[PDB]
Amino acid sequence: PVKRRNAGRSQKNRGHTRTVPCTNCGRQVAKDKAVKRYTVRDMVDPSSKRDIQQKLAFENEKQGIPKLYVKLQYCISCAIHSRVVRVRCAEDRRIRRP
Amino acid sequence: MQMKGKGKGISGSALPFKRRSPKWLHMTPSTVVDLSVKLAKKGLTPSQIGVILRDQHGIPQVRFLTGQKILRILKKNGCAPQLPEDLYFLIKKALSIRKHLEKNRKDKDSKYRLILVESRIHRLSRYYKLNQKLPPKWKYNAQTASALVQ
Amino acid sequence: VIDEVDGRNAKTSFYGLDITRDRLCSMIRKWQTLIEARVDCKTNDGYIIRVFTLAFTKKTSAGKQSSTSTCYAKSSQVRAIRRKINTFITNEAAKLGIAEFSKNLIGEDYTKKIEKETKNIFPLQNITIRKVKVLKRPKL
Amino acid sequence: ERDLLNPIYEEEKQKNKFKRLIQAPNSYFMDVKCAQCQNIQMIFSNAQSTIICEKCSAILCKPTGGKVQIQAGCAFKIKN
RNA sequence: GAUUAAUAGGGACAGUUGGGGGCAUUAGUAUUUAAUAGUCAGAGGUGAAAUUCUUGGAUUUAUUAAGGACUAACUAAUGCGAAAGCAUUUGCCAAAGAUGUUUUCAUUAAUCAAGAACGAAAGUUAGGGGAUCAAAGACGAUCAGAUACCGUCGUAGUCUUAACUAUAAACUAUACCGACUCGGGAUCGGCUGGAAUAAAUGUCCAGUCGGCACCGUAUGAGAAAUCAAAGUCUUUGGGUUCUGGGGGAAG
Ligand SMILES: [Mg+2]
Ligand SMILES: [Mg+2]
Ligand SMILES: [Mg+2]
Ligand SMILES: [Mg+2]
Ligand SMILES: [Mg+2]
Ligand SMILES: [Mg+2]
Ligand SMILES: [Mg+2]
Ligand SMILES: [Mg+2]
Ligand SMILES: [Mg+2]
Ligand SMILES: [Mg+2]
Ligand SMILES: [Mg+2]
Ligand SMILES: [Mg+2]
Ligand SMILES: [Mg+2]
Ligand SMILES: [Mg+2]
Ligand SMILES: [Mg+2]
Ligand SMILES: [Mg+2]
Ligand SMILES: [Mg+2]
Ligand SMILES: [Zn+2]
Ligand SMILES: [Zn+2]
Repeated sequence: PVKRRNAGRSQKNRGHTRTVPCTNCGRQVAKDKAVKRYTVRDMVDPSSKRDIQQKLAFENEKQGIPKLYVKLQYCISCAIHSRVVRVRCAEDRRIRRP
Repeated sequence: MQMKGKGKGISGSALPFKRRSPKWLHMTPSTVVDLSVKLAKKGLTPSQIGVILRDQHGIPQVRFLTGQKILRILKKNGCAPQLPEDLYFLIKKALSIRKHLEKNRKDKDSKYRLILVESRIHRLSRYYKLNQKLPPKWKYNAQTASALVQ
Repeated sequence: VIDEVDGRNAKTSFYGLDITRDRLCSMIRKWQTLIEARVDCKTNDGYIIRVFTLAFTKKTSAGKQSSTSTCYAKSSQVRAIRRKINTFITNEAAKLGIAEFSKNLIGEDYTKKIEKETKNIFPLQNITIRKVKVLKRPKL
Repeated sequence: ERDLLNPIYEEEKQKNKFKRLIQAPNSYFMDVKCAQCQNIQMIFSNAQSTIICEKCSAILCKPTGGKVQIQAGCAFKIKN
């Protein structure tokens, strides 16, 4: 029978959508389908920043360390296994942004 | 909505109720008939003439005022546009396509589009011929089109 | 670029202008539009440039850009700005010295000017001159 | 509950041109008085072209989808 | 002496919209590879390592160049295209929807055997091109076995011109045209009123045509999953095309 309405993807008008490589397996996945979560990563762990702030050098505009920018793109296959998105129950499958 | 299993809507135009001519305007049928044929002589489409009489000289619907449809007025006054707008134009673009296709002998979307447009023209011929409104030996192939080009 | 050396000293002329990841990735939200204008300027100095511009559409309704807020700008309006931006800069260069141009490019002078011509087409935000490359610099 | 034969004026004023019962257009006609010659010319609410004043040769209206913007300060009565 | 003018259909026209298409042009990093310099013993790759590469200098850092492909981030249940499919700039070439119409034409139309136009990949013929990845192949490793899932390389292809091939879970697995019937906001394109600023190819409020899509719900449908249509079919009949008739052998 049928499991989803969007079958995991958002292709709603067009017949074909660009394919993209998986951040983790390298596998090819259609853009719309594949998981995404472009995150604002930080250069150093918590208590570890303070250590670099005191031994820091250049001016101090209070702008600290540049934060890392990671544009994340997972294919289902590994996205799951990678703790990202856990198999959700029946009616919770339609919930968006919990 | 013609050759379209998927696209379809409603452009506009709904003749107002009151079948008489607007109040404000005064013009014996004849007055208009002059403008109409004069304008026509200059080389105009009954399609375009009517547009003027509405935009320019406040005559909403020549038919309502004369009791005559433009093309008829024109035909009675010798000023009849040989080949109907209908066919004429279709064939025009039908042709324009061919010219563009030449220098772009690879443009496939256009090959297709022309196929549709040429298809229509065969539909008008079938029609206009059956209403003895166009000689039976009429035939649009490439020579019928270039024939009008001269 | 080290252009000349005066014993123990390195003298340098203009070669390139740019930005960084902090800023670039910085102004990049997913509910606005992104515009870019490439330009080949002519300076009276006998210098050829390429200047990249970075434009972003600005909201105007208090609604913090959400999935519900759309700050897109009809592609026709986009190029409308390119056409305007580039055209402004090719004239700006034809009337300046590399010393003046570089000075101006780094300054919020052009951010304001572009902002002026643009609010006419569609109010922008974070305007930048992403990058500048010295294409061909005569050494008269 | 609503009567379909004696429908409110507002309701029908909102509906789409072709949805109203008797079904009539929105377009109208207007006498425009040039900003100079003064000549009063009739122009259609949905002119599909630029219009000149047959007296001098001034510009009266610019064409658009539906509306016709009137050039500068010209006069306009809505004949009806 | 010639019915209206079909919330039927064809044309004219008007601003506008689109990653629709064809020629041009034009970038941008990156991957390779090369020059110019710079050091120094390891690089690379895996769970571990191993073939691999390297002081006739690797990996590495800066500049630059050649080259072939590719268009990131913005790019989303958003857009266009008959479908396949389509995202750097700019300029041409013919085309398209929708909206707007007190413009013409007035059945011109719906669908369709024949009969044609298209139709990613892969594949084929004859030339180009050859950067990356890579069927076959050559190798390492893993295994009781591995010509397999990892790793090192590599030919065809992948790119292109001109021919040919027509299939695909070519999928919404839901034929097209038409009329109806629940609620609701949010969208994309056009239009019409209005308000604030301001006088903006902007913003908002309110309409409304047309286009993806969603939310809620049905004393309507179903075998159910579920369906706003998969509804208005035992209260069994708007028009038309194609298809099936237990399974396997079998497309
Ligand atoms: Mg497909
Ligand atoms: Mg209809
Ligand atoms: Mg909006
Ligand atoms: Mg184009
Ligand atoms: Mg490698
Ligand atoms: Mg290069
Ligand atoms: Mg879009
Ligand atoms: Mg881009
Ligand atoms: Mg063929
Ligand atoms: Mg070959
Ligand atoms: Mg063993
Ligand atoms: Mg390899
Ligand atoms: Mg308005
Ligand atoms: Mg609205
Ligand atoms: Mg059934
Ligand atoms: Mg529902
Ligand atoms: Mg039945
Ligand atoms: Zn993966
Ligand atoms: Zn005047």
